Amino acid sequence: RKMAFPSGKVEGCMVQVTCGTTTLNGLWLDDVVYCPRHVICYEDLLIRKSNHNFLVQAGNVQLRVIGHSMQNCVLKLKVDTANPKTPKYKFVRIQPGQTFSVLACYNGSPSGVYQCAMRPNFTIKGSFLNGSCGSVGFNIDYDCVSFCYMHHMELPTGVHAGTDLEGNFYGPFVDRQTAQAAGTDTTITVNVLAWLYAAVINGDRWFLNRFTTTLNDFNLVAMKYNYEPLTQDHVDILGPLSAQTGIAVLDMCASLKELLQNGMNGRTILGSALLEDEFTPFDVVR
Amino acid sequence: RKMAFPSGKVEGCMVQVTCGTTTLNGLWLDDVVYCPRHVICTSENMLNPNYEDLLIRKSNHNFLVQAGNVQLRVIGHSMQNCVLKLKVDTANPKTPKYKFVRIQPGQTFSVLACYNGSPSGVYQCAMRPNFTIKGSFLNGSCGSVGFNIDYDCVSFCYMHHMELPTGVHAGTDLEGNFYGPFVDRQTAQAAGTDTTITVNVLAWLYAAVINGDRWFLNRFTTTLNDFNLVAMKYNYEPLTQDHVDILGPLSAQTGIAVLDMCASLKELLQNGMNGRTILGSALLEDEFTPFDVVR
Repeated sequence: RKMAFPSGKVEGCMVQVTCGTTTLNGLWLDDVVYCPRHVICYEDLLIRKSNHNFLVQAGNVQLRVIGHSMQNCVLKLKVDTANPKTPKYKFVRIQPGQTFSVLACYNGSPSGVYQCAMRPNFTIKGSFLNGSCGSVGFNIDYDCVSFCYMHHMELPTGVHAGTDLEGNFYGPFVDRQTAQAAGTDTTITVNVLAWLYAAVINGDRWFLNRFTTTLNDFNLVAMKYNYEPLTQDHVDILGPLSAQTGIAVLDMCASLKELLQNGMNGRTILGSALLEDEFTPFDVVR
Repeated sequence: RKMAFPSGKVEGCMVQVTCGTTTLNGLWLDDVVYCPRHVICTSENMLNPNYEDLLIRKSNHNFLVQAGNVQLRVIGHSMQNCVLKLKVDTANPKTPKYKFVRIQPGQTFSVLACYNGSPSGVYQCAMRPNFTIKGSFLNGSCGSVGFNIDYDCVSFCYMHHMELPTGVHAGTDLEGNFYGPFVDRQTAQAAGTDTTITVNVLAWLYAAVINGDRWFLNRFTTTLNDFNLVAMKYNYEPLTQDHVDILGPLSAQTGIAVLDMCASLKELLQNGMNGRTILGSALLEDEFTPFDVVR
């Protein structure tokens, strides 16, 4: 099973932000609420705004905006009181292929939690309800919350686009009503390899063969099947799993090369009949 | 996406229960800690434990309960079926609004997997028709609980007790009664043949229609009897008139009669997916309920 992180620490940070007739989710940390700047639908639009234009609700309580400011594509609303439920936290930016949990929220109220990967085309295959704008993604490492994502937009193909918590978009997207579409996506090779290592650790070994391939030879098969190219960085990352199982990375790649041409052939790997790519090497170790 | 419930209300209830050399998770609600009774078992007891004999020999101070950095004082103990119930000094300040419920096969719920009392991950689940859980249980997840959350009220429906030889998981409701024919004993017990939850696949196909996908529909219908004769050859659960009644609302919203959706499923089982996907899945998904789909 994919598992999401326990969401309790983030749940106590979610609030509702309303400007005019538009309402979405915000993240309340210390005395600042963070939310997508498109709540004010940007240089002009925010000069004309004053504090009384923003209504922040932390459950029953209304919060008083005493200052506002923009950072890239996120609005930073300073409020009268600090969130007593603020966890230890940091803002971080992730890379395609890395995984995180999303707390989907409806008008400030947490609705559900799921585990994601940042796709190579920088979008998120998520299930986002009406009014989930401003929901955040995060990892938890030893009671420290690493916030890595804030949801902004649904793209026509169903997937989702957002920013880091400093307002920098992931991917070539803008927060305007322009026609935009996800680029062609790609399977995350290093995560498939990690998931095959987890299958071996779990006793699934039928796909193991006696052969080894080269980095160059694999990457040609990889692009023929729309797979991210494998780097020496990926190989080194999978090192602990190769040590743990005795299967070298380029021998697992031969295994993967055969899977991409024969299929599981009525067999399964860990119960699936497709190759899972939303588990990172780190995820498998933990 | 399959989503789990936000886990915060349950995280504040998780504690660690230690008895002798055995440690697992407990659930701290008001002034009672619930946990699996095999916490009182040693190695030499697993095969044929006599729980009433083992429990009579314990006193309150044999039970070390820890809520984070704080030891809770046990002031009484009692056994109800296969759950131990430890009365403590202190009512949990973070006790949510809650109830205990017993669920049926096909029902879904979230599991907060914990290790030694600390929550580690959350996932969404279905009770399989053979009364097991296809869980993801780290080495010390005994006593982790499953739940639903409706309008801020938590329904506790499952407590984890053991992994079966086939990799799946068995456990009880919060009254200590096992789901299925399993026992908290290290015997040669095995899960029955697992079947697909038919009513959940059909509800999900209705969810595919509501989301615009219709490629799998066909012009046929079927009788209920004929549908079940076919589906059982694929290890699908028989569909009852109650299931039909339950899908009525989704049949209403989509204009597709239940037995017409059944004919579509019969053909999907005959043909496979032909490399296509239905919602975002290339598999027939059976862990979303009719109730879930309306949400």
